[PDB]
Amino acid sequence: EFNILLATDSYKVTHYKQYPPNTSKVYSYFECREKKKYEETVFYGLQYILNKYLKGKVVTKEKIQEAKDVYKEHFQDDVFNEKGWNYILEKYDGHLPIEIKAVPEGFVIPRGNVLFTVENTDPECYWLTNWIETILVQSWYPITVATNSREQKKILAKYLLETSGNLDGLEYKLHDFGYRGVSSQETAGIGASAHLVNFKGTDTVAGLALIKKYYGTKDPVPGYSVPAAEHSTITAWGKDHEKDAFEHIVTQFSSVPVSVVSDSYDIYNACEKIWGEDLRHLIVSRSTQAPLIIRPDSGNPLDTVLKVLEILGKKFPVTENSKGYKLLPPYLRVIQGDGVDINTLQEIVEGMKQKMWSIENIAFGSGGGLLQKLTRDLLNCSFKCSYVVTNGLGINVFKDPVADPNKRSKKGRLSLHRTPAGNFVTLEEGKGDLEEYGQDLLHTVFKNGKVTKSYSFDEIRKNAQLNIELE
Amino acid sequence: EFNILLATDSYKVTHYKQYPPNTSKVYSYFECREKVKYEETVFYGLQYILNKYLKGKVVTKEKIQEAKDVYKEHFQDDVFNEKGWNYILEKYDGHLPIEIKAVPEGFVIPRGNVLFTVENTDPECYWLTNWIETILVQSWYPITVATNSREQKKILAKYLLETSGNLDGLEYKLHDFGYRGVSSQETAGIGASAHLVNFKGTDTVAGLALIKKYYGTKDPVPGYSVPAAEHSTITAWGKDHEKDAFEHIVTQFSSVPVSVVSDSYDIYNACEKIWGEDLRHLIVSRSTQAPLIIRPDSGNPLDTVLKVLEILGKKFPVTENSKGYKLLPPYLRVIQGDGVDINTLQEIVEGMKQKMWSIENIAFGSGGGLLQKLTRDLLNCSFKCSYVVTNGLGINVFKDPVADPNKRSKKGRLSLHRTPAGNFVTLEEGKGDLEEYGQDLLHTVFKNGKVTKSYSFDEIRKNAQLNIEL
Ligand SMILES: O=S(=O)(c1ccc(NC(=S)NCc2cccnc2)cc1)N1CCCCC1
Ligand SMILES: O=S(=O)(c1ccc(NC(=S)NCc2cccnc2)cc1)N1CCCCC1
Repeated sequence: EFNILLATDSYKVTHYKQYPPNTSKVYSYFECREKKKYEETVFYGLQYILNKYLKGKVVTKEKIQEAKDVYKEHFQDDVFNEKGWNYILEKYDGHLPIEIKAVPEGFVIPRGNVLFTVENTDPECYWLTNWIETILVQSWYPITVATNSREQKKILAKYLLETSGNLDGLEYKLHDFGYRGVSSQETAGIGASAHLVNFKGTDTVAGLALIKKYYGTKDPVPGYSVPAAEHSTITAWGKDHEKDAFEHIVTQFSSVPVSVVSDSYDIYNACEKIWGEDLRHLIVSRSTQAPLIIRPDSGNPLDTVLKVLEILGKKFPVTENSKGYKLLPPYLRVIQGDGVDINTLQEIVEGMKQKMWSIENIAFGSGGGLLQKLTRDLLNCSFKCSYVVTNGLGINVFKDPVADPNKRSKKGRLSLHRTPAGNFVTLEEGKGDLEEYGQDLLHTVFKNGKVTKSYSFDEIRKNAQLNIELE
Repeated sequence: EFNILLATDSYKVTHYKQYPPNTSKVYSYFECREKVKYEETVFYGLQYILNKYLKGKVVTKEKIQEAKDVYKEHFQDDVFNEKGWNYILEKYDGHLPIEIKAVPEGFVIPRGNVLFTVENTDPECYWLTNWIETILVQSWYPITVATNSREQKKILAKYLLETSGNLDGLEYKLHDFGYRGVSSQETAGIGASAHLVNFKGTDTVAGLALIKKYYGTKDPVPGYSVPAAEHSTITAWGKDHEKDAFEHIVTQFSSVPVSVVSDSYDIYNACEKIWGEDLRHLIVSRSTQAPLIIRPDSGNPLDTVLKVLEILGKKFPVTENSKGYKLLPPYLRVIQGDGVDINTLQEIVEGMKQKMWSIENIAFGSGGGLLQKLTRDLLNCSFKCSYVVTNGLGINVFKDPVADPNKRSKKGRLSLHRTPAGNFVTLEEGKGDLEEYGQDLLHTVFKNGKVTKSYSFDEIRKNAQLNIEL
């Protein structure tokens, strides 16, 4: 069973001996720190953490003893605030005396702004604010996945609109392939849910249950998939029978969209000779609602996509849309799902546009790039103490390392506001109390063991929309 | 509760309809596919997956019903193999009819060798082998953390040996700071455990319970930490009282080692004037078993470490060890825990060596670099079907994409062997049966719902030792 007393960085066990004596309040904040691009971030994921790990009775006698036992061996020493944890158990029935205020989930906020704050609500528990830094900071992951996914949606939107004149089906243009490529089952669920803030297409099934349990949607599920082959289901037919494999699969899935990986042996032969000739008659007969999607999966992503389109364009009746771009017949599409990340995505759609191919023809799948190839320093997600009360006097605190101004932290009690021009500003040093900048956008989401404000996944999606969708 | 029917890539739900008719056997293997860095990998982590996710009754009526209902909406259609999963429920009390063979955990194996194989043990369950691909492939993560961690140990061993003449304390030279910097609590435990294959220092507490539950050690815990400050415990004192914080902290932890982050405002002032002058009397009085560890945390990692050492070297009595390298007194050490990954680790120790500073003086902490900044394509960890039986005939299968020879997969039934020169070789096409290369080195680790072979964490550590250690 999960034990919050064992869910922190080891050294934090020792911090109650280190703060100034007579400290009654430790107040800390989280930001995606600005760096001398990712200029705005999607705030998403805290609600999962609050419900799964922080709310309710999270301290018991048994958990205190278990922690005591582990730390004794781990430190080879008795450092451990047993009295501190006992207090929480006795006074608050094991509920955390903490208040957390946060910007609404889905909000899109420029770098360098307060996203949430944390403070103890009982003077005895000054040490608890930063005990839970470690667990709260892990919100960097769904923030970064949601943000990186949204940035890719921006690229797709721009090129889809330019080459086709609209944004139809944009929400299905980037599919989550990342399940096998992440570091754990829990990560899979979290990462997949964050991608679903921006898109509807996913094969990472774990995301669905997480959304259902922690956020909720009006619709039965937040994400969808389609039948698709893998190399095993083609190669199992044997090298000489790729055509048989292709024919069997498209016939089994005759009335729904189906994707077929076509690069097992020779992607170009597959497109030109197998799909383009031998099996052409099984393709041109398909419904617009059930296209064949040809999937290359190797080689230079841009070069391969262009060559595949060139091949298909000569075997199938291509049209020219109102924007002047080439368009495959509606029963035929392509998906590139190898080596796609935000950089290569950009390179492919720009390459397609140069060669006069509509973005309508293509979709993208991304695995490692979408859910795993990300770190906390991408957006500099960071949690820092900015205000303490010692001997009844509040003081504004911060770090400001001499060799790295990028690492300076904010001072005092913080609040987030709309500017007169409608942008965002974070007020420091309790200046939000002057009430010159309207209402604080941070809301109490957690207080004394209770989740006090929640958002549906539908609300979050609304908050995270692109401007171009809004227009 | 975990549901194995909902723990695969969506498209695999539809694969039982795509294999050739009358397929009775699907046989697949995992390798860290070949194609000068990372020439060998540490096999670690499969045992966790087998025990947590795959063994025992993993199928129930409720789980089948749940999966059916989810996939109906997810595909907007009925494609779920309800009958297949019901078969496993009724016939095997929900135990998976699968056999898995693997190299022992902790083994160090060159790239491009079979590490484990999976095949169905019931003809009705041909589809099951690749259903579980997604969960098994996640073994890439502990494999990769363990391997990258071990490669860093190799660098540290080399330079520690060169600058000091021995390897004393090597297993504490790279400390895991990665807890806040990974993607989840589960990943924290897995990754931290993987680092502990090679080292004993960690602040990622989640790794301890994982090892205790899934692997086991003779010792009470597999990993250790020491008291240390963070920025909040220094800055809380106010900008004008940095000295007061340092004094309080080292006095609270007077007889155990203690690290104190010293760069809140000015690392060089902290080292030269606060530690080096004002509080010097509290440092030189400390025990060899309870040093102060000064911790810079910003700026260019190599430049900062060198300047910190030069500062301390002028304020404290430095000696010269038998190898001719400079050594701080035993009550004083440094730890660099910012921007450390395998590349910068190399740069720092090399730079220290060039300036005649012993590696004894320094330790490293690594967070994101150790546990998060890693992907499945670093070692090309990959799972592929190599052998099927259809209509009672065995067929050797593989992929071989024309534009990428690096993606070619192995053919047929696989086995792992020792060569005459004592190396590893992977035999394909059932050739291990020819018995020209002795016994298959893979062991059956899972069969029909049961874990059939397992390793303690102590054995894994032994298997993963460096040559120089041996
Ligand atoms: O976007 S689409 O072209 C589209 C087509 C096919 C797939 N699925 C694929 S390629 N799965 C293969 C796979 C799965 C997991 C991991 N690695 C590979 C997704 C999306 N599409 C959506 C809406 C209806 C029309 C067509
Ligand atoms: O290797 S050591 O120098 C050494 C010193 C200090 C720490 N801990 C530190 S700096 N924690 C700070 C921190 C924790 C978590 C995340 N981010 C930062 C580890 C190791 N060491 C070991 C053996 C006995 C003597 C001394």
